[PDB]
Amino acid sequence: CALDPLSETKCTLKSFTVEKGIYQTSNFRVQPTESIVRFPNITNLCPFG
Amino acid sequence: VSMTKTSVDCTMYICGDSTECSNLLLQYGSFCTQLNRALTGIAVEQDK
Ligand SMILES: *[C@@H]1O[C@H](CO)[C@@H](O)[C@H](O)[C@H]1NC(C)=O
Repeated sequence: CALDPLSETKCTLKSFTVEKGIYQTSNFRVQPTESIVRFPNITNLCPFG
Repeated sequence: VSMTKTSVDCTMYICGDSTECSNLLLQYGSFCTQLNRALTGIAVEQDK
């Protein structure tokens, strides 16, 4: 199934001779590259100074 | 003459990025397959 797009089409159609047309096999998804966390400047500093 | 040529992905709708939800849904059978088939038929029907 995962060898090539035609093979995925064959698996989806459950056949060995796919006819001329357009077939939807899978869904494309973009996995997030990284995670970023942002917070405002902290003002509740301990009175060390 | 025609309505919005829409299509819905069953797996992504039912379950988000979580995989365990996908595995658990996989045991419900071919609900999602026939569900997508119905919408694809509707879309081709709109074009027709
Ligand atoms: C007050 O203490 C802080 C923390 O040690 C220091 O950075 C700061 O320079 C001090 N204030 C003055 C006027 O030196």
